[PDB]
Amino acid sequence: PIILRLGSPLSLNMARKTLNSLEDKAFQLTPIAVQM
Amino acid sequence: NSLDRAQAAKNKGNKYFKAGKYEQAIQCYTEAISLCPTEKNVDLSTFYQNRAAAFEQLQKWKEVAQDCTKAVELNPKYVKALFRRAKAHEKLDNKKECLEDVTAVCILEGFQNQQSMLLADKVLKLLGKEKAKEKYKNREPLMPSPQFIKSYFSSFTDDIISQPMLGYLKAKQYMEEENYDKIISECSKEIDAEGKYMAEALLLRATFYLLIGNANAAKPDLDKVISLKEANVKLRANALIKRGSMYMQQQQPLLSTQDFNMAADIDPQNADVYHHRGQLKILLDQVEEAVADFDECIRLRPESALAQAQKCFALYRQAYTGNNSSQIQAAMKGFEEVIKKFPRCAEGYALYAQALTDQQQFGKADEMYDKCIDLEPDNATTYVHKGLLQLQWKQDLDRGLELISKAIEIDNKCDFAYETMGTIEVQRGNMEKAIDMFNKAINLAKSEMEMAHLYSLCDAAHAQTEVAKK
Repeated sequence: PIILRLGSPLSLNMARKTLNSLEDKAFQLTPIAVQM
Repeated sequence: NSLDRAQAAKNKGNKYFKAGKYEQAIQCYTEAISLCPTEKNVDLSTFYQNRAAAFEQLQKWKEVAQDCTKAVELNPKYVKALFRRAKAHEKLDNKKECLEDVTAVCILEGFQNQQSMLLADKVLKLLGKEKAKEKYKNREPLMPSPQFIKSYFSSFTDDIISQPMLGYLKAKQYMEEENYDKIISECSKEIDAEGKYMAEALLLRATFYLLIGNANAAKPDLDKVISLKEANVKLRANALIKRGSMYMQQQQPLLSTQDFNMAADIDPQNADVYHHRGQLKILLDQVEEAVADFDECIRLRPESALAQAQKCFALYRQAYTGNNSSQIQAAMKGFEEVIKKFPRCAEGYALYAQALTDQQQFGKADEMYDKCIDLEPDNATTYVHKGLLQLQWKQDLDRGLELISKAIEIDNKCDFAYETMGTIEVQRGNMEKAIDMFNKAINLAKSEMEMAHLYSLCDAAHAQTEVAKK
């Protein structure tokens, strides 16, 4: 799902894909996810 | 052998089940419910779950959720009962309840079942898209900073509308004086009076409609500039660039490339077309189409630092996707050549730092981000890059929060930073503060697609707290 940001440099648009990946792991690495 | 009589009834209900006689299977399951000792939670939950399966084939989704609910009370981690209730709630349009059930399913499965994660991803997009639509209706638009506006127009050279002055003339003077909030008004006066600067005002008003996050008002202006064949081809090519980018923003890759292709055909030497299309080709991982556009940018801008920094990164992604370590090091050394040839091109360092992070050189990537702070100290996105680096590198959530907070001090209107801070608060377990940061980015997001993604992060956070209560 390409989340394109308006008026951003290429390096910033590349960081969106990095942020999406970190958000997936963040929800899998929460206290509730490990304690269950 | 009172339990053997319950399984005997369950096993005859299974034979009515396989024969398609679900009503008669339901009665046998009901008989098995009665004969099961209340001390046997697992076996009793099995019988309720089997009856929910029979209700599911009759597509009586209400009874499915009812039997799965009773089965969970006896077996709280019965994953098959939880997942079947999640499917039932989806059919009943109980999207929040479906999200909570499938959230518990994915956690119990260790996020190892693609079937459960696809259902959670499906309901998360729908919930976030709904709230983004209703919020985008009556959202008040915010004018971005002058630094963002000048950086946006500086990414164009053939747009006309950004050129200096040698209705629309008054709008061009409000722009030269950085009084942006009154540009849309003066552009409408040209369009309503149909002056000689009608196409320019039509294009300039659409641009600031986009700049304030009103893509729905920019679309008719862009459509009209493109329909005017008498108008300057530079104005139509620029309008096609912006309508194509909006298409890609709305998950329309085919219509996006059609607008960009038409812009290249009607204006073949417009370097803005090849510059902005190639950036999208990289995001779409269409690398060989990207280097072709970036090579055209170098041909049309042989002294542009950014053009050669672009092409160097495009060559890197080509080596990164093909997985030849000989070509990877060839493009990696190409970055060191670009930064030596253009030592004050900050994006050259940032594109290098991305390739270094992709290839585990975090310490040197942090140095390249430090160089960007030297050249451009007021660029908040570099501090977001350093924060994202600290997460992939050392997982230092405290130093990562400080760097993301640093970007907010420079630009408090940076929705990307607030989204990163909320992501960190999810990883620390602070769900209420995470929703807090996601909402501040929602009121700052520039597109409905960005807002839907943020609303999805809120529903995922709220769903986890509800799962946490049990």
